[PDB]
Amino acid sequence: LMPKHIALIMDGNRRWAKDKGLDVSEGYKHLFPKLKEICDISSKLGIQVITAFAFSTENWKRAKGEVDFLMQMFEELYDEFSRSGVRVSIIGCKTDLPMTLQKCIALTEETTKGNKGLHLVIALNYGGYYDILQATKSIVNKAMNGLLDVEDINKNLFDQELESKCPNPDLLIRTGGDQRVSNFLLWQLAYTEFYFTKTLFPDFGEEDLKEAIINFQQRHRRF
Amino acid sequence: MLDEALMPKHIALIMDGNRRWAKDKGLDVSEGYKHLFPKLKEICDISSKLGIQVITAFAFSTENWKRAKGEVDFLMQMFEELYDEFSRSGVRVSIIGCKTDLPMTLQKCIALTEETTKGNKGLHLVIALNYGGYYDILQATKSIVNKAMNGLLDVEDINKNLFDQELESKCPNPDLLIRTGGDQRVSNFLLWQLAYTEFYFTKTLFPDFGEEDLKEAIINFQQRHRR
Ligand SMILES: CC(C)=CCSP(=O)(O)OP(=O)(O)O
Repeated sequence: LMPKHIALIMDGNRRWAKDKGLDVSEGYKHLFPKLKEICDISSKLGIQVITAFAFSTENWKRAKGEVDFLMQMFEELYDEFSRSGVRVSIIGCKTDLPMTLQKCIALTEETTKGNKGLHLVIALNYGGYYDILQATKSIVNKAMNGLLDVEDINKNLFDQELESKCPNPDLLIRTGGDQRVSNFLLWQLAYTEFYFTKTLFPDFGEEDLKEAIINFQQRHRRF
Repeated sequence: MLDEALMPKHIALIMDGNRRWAKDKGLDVSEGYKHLFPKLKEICDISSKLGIQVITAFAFSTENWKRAKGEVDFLMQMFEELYDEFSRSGVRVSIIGCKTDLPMTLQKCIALTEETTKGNKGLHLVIALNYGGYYDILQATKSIVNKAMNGLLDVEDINKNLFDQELESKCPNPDLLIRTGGDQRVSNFLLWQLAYTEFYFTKTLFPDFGEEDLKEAIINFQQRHRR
């Protein structure tokens, strides 16, 4: 009874650093090494997909110094994952990102595209509204060019047009104590089981992941 | 603790645990389902007193058709009690969901309940009845496609604000979602509308859900308020 697709809201990094008396940048430096560790663990448990929320469409509203740091820091994707054995995809609006980050992201996707193990989907400049809106625009355009009728518009069509693809998350884990999805995968989370923990992302370990999975299994047996 | 000055404007409710409550008392499932609207009305009365403006209650999902035909027929017949429960209550009632696939008598009862309570100035109860999140997004999308092909809007008018206006469940979106019964999912309830909603899950079965449990959800919500 292992979940095939886990979604992760990787919250608590800033709080982790501030509570420790560290610069906020120190919390953020743990983001990808921690995600990489979670991928290795999950891969060995048989988990096939992880979709991880790294930067929302709202996070542009953060302090420019933190946003610039993050945007620079995200360029380390390639070193972290290029030779890790994980298949990496990024979802979200890539064209807002600095061109060098766009290049770095394309490079990571390209070099890992033939990896056969765990598929890691990183949501970067992503929001559920915006996923649904781009899909809708795509459906309207196809209707406007005679490629589809109004009767063709169904769940399956949306599933094809959305950025985060089937199969949908079985389990969502959010670190950092808040019980919200914060405009992550709205359509895709319709039947996903939620697990919320006060544990901050940089403290989230193997034992924390196993507790979440155990909790999912019990809930799956019940429901 | 309960801050009168920070009530959520909008609570969404997933009213689960009615069937399991019946089996725990030895009773037939029908006995569980018959506490649904009386409990919902009680929740409305408590909420009105606290100053809550809107409740959206998940009564029947688009996937609940797949249940035992006995249970489905019983519910549809029972949903007719909506008029007796609410017509004289001071609550303003609206239904969302695909109304045309319900039995005809239920459709006229819904229309009558909406018409007789539309003048009420208090709490607005939105009953989600044959509703789903997929459904709401798809019907909005079909409506936007219709307008597009008739020259009434351009692809670049398609944005969050437009979508808010085409969906059946409207702004303001739920501040807080309470789900009774112990499952920790949203089960295709108000998907778009739950993007920032605080979730509260309890093992308490819906028929046992009371004023203390509700105030507990709200205090929790008040403790997590930010932005
Ligand atoms: C991007 C991640 C991991 C979480 C969202 S932080 P939040 O709950 O404050 O929501 P926002 O993205 O800041 O609007």
